Amino acid sequence: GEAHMVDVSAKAETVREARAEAFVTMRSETLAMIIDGRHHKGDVFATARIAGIQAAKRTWDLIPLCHPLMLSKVEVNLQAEPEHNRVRIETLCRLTGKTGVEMEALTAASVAALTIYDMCKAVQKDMVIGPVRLLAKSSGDFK
Amino acid sequence: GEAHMVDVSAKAETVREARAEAFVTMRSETLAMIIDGRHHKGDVFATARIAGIQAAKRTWDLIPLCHPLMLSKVEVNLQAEPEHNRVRIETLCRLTGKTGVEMEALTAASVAALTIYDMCKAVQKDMVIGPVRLLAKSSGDFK
Amino acid sequence: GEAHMVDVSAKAETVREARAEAFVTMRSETLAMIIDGRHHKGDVFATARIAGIQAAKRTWDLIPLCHPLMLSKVEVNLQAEPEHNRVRIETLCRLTGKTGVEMEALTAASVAALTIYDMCKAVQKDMVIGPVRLLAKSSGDFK
Amino acid sequence: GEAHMVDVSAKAETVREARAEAFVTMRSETLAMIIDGRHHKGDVFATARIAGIQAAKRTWDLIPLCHPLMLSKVEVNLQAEPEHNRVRIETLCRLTGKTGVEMEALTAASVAALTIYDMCKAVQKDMVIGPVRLLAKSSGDFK
Amino acid sequence: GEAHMVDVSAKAETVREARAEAFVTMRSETLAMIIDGRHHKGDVFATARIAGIQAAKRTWDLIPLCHPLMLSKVEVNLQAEPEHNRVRIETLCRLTGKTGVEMEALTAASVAALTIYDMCKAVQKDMVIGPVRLLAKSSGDFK
Amino acid sequence: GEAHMVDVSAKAETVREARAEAFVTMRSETLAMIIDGRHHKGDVFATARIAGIQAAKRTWDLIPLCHPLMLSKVEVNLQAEPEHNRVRIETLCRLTGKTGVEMEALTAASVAALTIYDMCKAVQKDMVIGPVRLLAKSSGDFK
Repeated sequence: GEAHMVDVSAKAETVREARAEAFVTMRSETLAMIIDGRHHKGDVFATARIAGIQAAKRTWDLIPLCHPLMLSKVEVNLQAEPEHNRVRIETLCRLTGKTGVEMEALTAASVAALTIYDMCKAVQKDMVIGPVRLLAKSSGDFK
Repeated sequence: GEAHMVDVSAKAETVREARAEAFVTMRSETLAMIIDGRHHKGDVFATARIAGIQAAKRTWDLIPLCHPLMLSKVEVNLQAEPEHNRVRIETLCRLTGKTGVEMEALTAASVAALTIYDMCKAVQKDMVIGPVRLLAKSSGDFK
Repeated sequence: GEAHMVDVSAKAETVREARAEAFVTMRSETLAMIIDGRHHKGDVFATARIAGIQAAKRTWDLIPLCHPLMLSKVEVNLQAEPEHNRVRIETLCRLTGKTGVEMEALTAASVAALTIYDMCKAVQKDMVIGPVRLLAKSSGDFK
Repeated sequence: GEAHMVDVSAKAETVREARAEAFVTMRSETLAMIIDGRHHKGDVFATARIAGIQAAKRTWDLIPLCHPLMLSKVEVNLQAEPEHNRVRIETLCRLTGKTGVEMEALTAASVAALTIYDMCKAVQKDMVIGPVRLLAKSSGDFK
Repeated sequence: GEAHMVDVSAKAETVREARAEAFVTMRSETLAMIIDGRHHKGDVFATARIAGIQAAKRTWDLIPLCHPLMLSKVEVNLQAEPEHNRVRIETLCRLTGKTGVEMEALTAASVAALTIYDMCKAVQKDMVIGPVRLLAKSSGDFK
Repeated sequence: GEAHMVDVSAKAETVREARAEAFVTMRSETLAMIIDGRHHKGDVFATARIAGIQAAKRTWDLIPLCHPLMLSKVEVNLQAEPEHNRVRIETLCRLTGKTGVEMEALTAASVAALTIYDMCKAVQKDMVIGPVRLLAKSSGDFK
């Protein structure tokens, strides 16, 4: 009746992959400062990218019932969308194994988004993170 | 022109606090299973609560330019909202120091939300996390 | 003449498993509070279970000469034994590899036991942890 | 009704300290090898000492509801007791703060004991760890 | 006769600081690629900077007898020196406490240097890291 | 144009290995104290050895674009060289996989060197670490 992860012993090896997205909504001046170049913290996108990559590799340590796993590839892409007053985060994780990497992609997108928040905090106190969701995973889902 | 955290030496000691919220939107059956009792993973809320608390304490390790800090109190509350087909997460962090704890509260809410996602994954592939935002921080902001 | 781990290169892949047990001895009132429901800290068993699972995954980081390894399954079961004024912890770890998982099962049982201690500390200052030992490992040993 | 750590804000600063003990019981040949000098793994005591010290500093990360805290001193002492076919572990933790360090001393003793187990595993499959308990903490308790 | 850290209880609070330097020597083409812009890995300096900052905060976890400590400021500066076929790393750590931060500055410089190495590996197999040393610490030393 | 690790999916499995070296230069009295036996910190070599081994296993967490990987063997050897007023560190890492272990060997040598520095700090303020470089990796390079 309480937490207990599932066995992945008999699941066979395969090429797994997943992609997620995240958004940080902010004021025009706030985003403008990211493009211009930046807040007193430094390179916003570069720092969020690295944070997201490191976080993906530590997903097994942050999510109690996830399994550790040898990530073969992690990508974090950031794109300013001034027309929407926000930043778009897209992530990609891949590996050869049994277990999929949906949580690793979601975690990398979430932590990238938190890092953008951190670097812009002083300038705006009501930035909103979301939505955060899967785009594709690999039957399976795609986008 | 690149990442460089700010000095907190001369900032004085004070009682800092911050509260954040997060939501995980899902299908009725999915939420119903959390209330009933649960998915094959186990106690959803109890596991998300612990994940969120542990994550708050590791915020300095996940967010590159955050400073380590002696958290005096962390709370993660979860509440099923069947009328909205979603789960509400509310967090609270507190400590006596100079630096505020806005990122710790946000990170605990985000990781709690990721853990709910993880425990329900198998049942629904299009759950959405968000919004994720501050409610209060302590001038300052309140809610 | 000093620390140096052994090579596991030529060892072949196999289905490894191990089970351990641990006990926390306490006063009747202390255990009664775990059953009733609880100390001011919260759900004792649920929290000890998660701690134990997370600890098993970090065994390679806590024990200097252990090797990192892709755990396929970790279980932590807790059972109140009022007739003996104590809590029984039983763990199970499994994976497909060369290296066995005796230390992972032992570490998960030890940390679960420490967490029970932590949640009950205020109520009793002389709780005792032990014994802590293997039950089964997989020639090999069984119980 | 679920996990929630207590607030340590208003608790005042003080000199805290705690001592714990742990024992690993084994066969004469096994202990003899520790004294002689050692198993194929290397210096048993030296490795267990370091593991225990590092573990004490990470107690806040292993025990969900513990608070992080600036340890000012950690000691791990090991002593072969051939007359009892076992190893005795005694630990000491100290710091200036509000929160006591009972869990840090207990965790350092437990991980030291696990490391002794690890280094001797191959030679004996039924070593037993325990008891593990406090000796002193600082009203308070003493020994 | 074995590892045992010293007590920092009675040491008084003060403003501590330390600066270190590190160098990575390489071929002209290799450095040229860092300036131009880069290897297939990405922004070399930006990534080394973040790695170094994160590493400084984890020094207590990497160096067995160091004490954890609330860093108030960490800086990692990188500068291409084409005239010497190498990269210069300069770091700065600061905090208010008893314990100095010489190891944190040295560790941030070392890990920054390792990250530069990592990003350029494929292009040159004989890059050399060093020297790595203190410049200033705060009696005390200066440069 | 920013950090992005490469895919290791299609790379095939092989026996990888790498060796690195590091040196810590110091005064005769300082080295003499390591040989004699030691500083107030304890066993210098034994502590540096363990630090280096643990660090190798955490290389993926310290170097942003490295991939996690199941180390099958890590060795850290230390040798006093009184004729040169310095300590020589030689490391060896090995595993069966696609990715090589050059960074793991380099990181273990660097952290071993930092630990020697830490244990001798009080006695000499101008010790120098370096050079730090590969000796062999496995076409490939050898020494």
